[PDB]
Amino acid sequence: YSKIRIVGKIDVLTGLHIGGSMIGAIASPVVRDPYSRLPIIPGSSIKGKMRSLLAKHIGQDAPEILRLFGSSQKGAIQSSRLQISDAFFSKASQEEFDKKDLAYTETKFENTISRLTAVANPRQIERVTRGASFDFHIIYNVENINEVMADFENIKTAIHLLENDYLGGGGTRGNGRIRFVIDSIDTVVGDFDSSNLSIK
Amino acid sequence: VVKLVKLTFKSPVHFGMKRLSDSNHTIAADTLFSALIIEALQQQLELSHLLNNLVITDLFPYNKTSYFLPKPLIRIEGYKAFKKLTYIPVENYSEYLRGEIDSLEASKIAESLNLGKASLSTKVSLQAVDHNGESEPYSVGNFTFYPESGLYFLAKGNADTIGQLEILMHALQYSGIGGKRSAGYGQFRCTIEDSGKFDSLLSQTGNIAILLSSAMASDEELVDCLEDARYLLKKRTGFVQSKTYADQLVKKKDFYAFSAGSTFYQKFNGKIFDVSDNGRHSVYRYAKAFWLEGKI
Amino acid sequence: NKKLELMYGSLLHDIGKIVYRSTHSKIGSQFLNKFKPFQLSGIVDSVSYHHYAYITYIADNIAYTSSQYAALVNKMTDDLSNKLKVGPDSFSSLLQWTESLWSYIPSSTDTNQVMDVSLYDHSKITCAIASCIYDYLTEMTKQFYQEDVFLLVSLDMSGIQDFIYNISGSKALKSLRSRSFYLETMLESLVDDLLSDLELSRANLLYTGGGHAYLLLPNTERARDVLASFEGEMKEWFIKIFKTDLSVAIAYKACTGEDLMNSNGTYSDLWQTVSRKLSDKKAHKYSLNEIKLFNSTIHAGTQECKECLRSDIDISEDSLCKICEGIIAISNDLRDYSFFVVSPEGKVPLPRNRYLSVENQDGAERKIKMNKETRIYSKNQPFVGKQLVTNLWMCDYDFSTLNPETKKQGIASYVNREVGIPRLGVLRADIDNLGTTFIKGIPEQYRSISRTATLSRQLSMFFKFELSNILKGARISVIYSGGDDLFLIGAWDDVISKALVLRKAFTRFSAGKLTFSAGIGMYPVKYPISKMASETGVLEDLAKRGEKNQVALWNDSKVFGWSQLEEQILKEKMIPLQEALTNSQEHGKSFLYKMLELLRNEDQINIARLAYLLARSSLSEELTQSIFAWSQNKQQKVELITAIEYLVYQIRE
Repeated sequence: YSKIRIVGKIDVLTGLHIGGSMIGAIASPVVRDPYSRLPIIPGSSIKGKMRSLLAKHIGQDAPEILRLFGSSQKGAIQSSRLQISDAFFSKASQEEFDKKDLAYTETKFENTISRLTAVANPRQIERVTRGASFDFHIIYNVENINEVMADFENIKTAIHLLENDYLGGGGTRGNGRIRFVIDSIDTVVGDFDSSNLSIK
Repeated sequence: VVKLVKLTFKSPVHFGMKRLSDSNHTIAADTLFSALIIEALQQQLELSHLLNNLVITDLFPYNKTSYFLPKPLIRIEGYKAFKKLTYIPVENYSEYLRGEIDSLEASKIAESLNLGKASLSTKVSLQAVDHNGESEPYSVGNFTFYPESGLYFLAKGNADTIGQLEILMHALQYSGIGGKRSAGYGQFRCTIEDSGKFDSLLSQTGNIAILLSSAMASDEELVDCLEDARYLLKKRTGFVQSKTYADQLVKKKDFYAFSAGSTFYQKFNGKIFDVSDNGRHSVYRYAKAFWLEGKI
Repeated sequence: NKKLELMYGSLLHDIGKIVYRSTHSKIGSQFLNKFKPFQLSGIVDSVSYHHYAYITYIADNIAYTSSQYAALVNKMTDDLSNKLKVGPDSFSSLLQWTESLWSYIPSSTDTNQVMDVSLYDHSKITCAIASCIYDYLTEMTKQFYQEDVFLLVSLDMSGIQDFIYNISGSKALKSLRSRSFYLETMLESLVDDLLSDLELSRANLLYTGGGHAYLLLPNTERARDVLASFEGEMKEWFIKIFKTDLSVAIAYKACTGEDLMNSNGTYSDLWQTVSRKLSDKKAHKYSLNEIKLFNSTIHAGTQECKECLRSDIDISEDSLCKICEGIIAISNDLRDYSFFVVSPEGKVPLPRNRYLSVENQDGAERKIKMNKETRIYSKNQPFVGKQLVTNLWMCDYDFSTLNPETKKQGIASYVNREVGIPRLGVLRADIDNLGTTFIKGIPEQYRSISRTATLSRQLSMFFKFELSNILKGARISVIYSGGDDLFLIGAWDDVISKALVLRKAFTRFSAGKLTFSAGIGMYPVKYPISKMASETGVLEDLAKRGEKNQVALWNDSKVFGWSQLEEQILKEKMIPLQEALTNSQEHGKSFLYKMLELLRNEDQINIARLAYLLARSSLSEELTQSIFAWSQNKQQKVELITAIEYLVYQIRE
């Protein structure tokens, strides 16, 4: 039984909103660390988006996605192979934003025009400012050696889809475009070889 | 061989106690022992050695300044401050046993605790949306530790047992502990080192004895130990977490154990209990006793 | 029935004082002899001996306009003639009859000492002590006080607050109301069961607190044996129904006659002794056989009940447990129907293999005929004509239940507004230091057994009886008043208004010695009930954190004194702003938001920008100076910000 640590940085190409009040105030705050107040990307959002994109690509019922993201169906209890930690705002990006006195999270003012009265309703959303970076840690559990390559190809397809997709918030409207840069792939636990394995 | 194990948590942890919404700052020894058993099963390591030769302590808070033990259950001759005082620095705890701690210093110790902050993440399930349904919200409890703070526990065992614990904890670093692990929580880093201070608290002789872990004695030991004791009887219930156990997830048999920090004038040895019912493998619950001797 | 006559005489021993106010004892014997049932020798002898039976005399030792008295005497004559009778189980109606009328009457008039003890309290304490002395004598003055003739017994429930919020939250609003009611009524059932075994009236219950009972019992060894039997019975019953979810402990301390009189200060120290035993018993709380019972359960069970999370008990199709389902069902009946019926068959289980079910007044009498020894508790009924009933006070105010069509909607009708933001206001209020105050609310010299009971009784009435009158005319639904801690849900506009009205009525009730800290939240209707209670409780925790009187309105940052919120915000600032928008055609929500953006800006430059904005705004000169002055001050700015927000919320749509 081996474990493969994936170390990576997620780059905010367009303002990221993962959601998670007073009048006249942003009513859609992003998820933030309760202590450090640095906005984060919940690992649940990454895992769910990857699972959804894998479902769309393969098609959930499919045995491959179910093993990768966990199964609780009767007679088919499977442990999730992808344990993805919540993304943490990176130190380098934190320094680059400390310079030039730039806030970590931009606010975006949006309006909806009604189809009947043509009136406009205004919403202020919080988005992680474009150019930010979130360290991402993923643990892949090698339950079976024979399926490692196939699972990693599935991960690669999911990552590529997410590069062309968004992450959280309203992505059909521009929010959530992200790019994954993987710092390293390495076998933290066990003797398995992950040198040839590339997430992207 | 008492070994102090310190866990510093990178991401928030759930550590559920009764629901998914609520979060506990620590876990009892039974949860950590179950995690160790699961890890040994995954690593193809024998369970008998860990079950027999290992006695572990509940997880307890610590800061850069002090390591906090549970408040002993002893008679107090104000009371709201002592109720609020859940954890005491180990140097303060001997004074608390001596009874020198007043109400104001009790409140000061209680406020001194800077373990971390408990939050509640609001998430959704979108599975139904694809199958012509609506999304459903839910909530996951979280506890994020301050950068200096962390959790710790003391483990006593043979040298081979200690090495096996080291390997299992090295794996548990990435496996994680608590609820909603493998979904963004419970990730931690562990460091195991001998601790002279804890050994000094370990070696002690007193009229009274206090549990460091959630435990319960067998009936024969219960007859002698129960008398002249002040204890908190906590219920340990849960769903089995395994693929081998059954086709569908099955609840464990309800257990009741003396909470850590309970005071017994007569000590009892612990017992590993089986809360399995009609399952393929027996589900183990840790009820062994870790003892500290004190004078009141 | 000599003991029965003693209770009748002891409670009525001071009845001659009232007619005197209109040898008072001789008049009372003369007055009481008029009514035929009240002609037993013990009843008549008790009235005469009090001024100087012998037990009535010694019991009394331990303890406006005449026209108004005459009318009350005239009313008392009518009630005694037609409504009141002498007999076993008929004393309870009499004890209610005394409470309704004699509460205002002072025990002693035209006396130098404080008239802080009501006649009902004086009579009730005398009646309770008289029964205690009689039981001790059946067991078999200055020397009498020295010997220990009384036991101080208190019982406290455990995990009552944990049980209330045991909700899955699938049906939280109804569960929270009923679970609190069940704990309150189950407490009364336990008290009534203990008194019935001892053959004592409700007079022996000196006072009650939520989750707690304070009783005075005879020191006779027979009564001590009952406590061993009663505690062991209820200890096993709770284990049967609630496996460690609920518990009760009973501790008794022997007290002499001088202790009750507070001679040498032993009275206050007496309670501290029993409480320490009570807490020591909660430390053990279980026995060896009880412990082995818990871990001897054979099969865990496939499915579990959502609220209870218990799999051992039978679980129905809707996944509710046997206890849980009744609690949800009983919730609807309690608000609609006044009478509480302890029937052998019902919804929510009660000890001694009985059940609790809420029934109509015709349902209550029907239940009485079906089963003997059935207990009936009325809710908020001041009438004492009804027999075999004990009046229980509860706060059940719902504006939705006023209209059957609105009752269908529930809290959703509160957000239904013609104008203003549709939001649900949540109020969580708690009395400040009430546990500490109850010890220190009265001086040690003034402290007495009758003194403390009046304090608890007065607080209980305000939490439940008086609160419903306060909320009259407001879209507010009381989830529960419990004891000192309140939980209300209603329209954001009416919750804030009534919280101020609650505060001012509380001050007059407590004469300023007591304050309560509350947190107020604002949520949409679709917002979960459980999250409303959790987040608003933290807001209260903020107001409680500050010294004594504080309120947390909406966001945590907005914390103000009750006088500050009512006067400095709503009246000083918001009212001029309200008339400003109406009066000026140019002024619009847009003007308010622009001022609000300049406010909430730490830079002092925005203060100049506000003045620039105010200059061309064409606002009235007095208000323009007022708004500018408020902005410059650090504290007044917060108040001005809140003033605009309230106006913005109140004027939406």
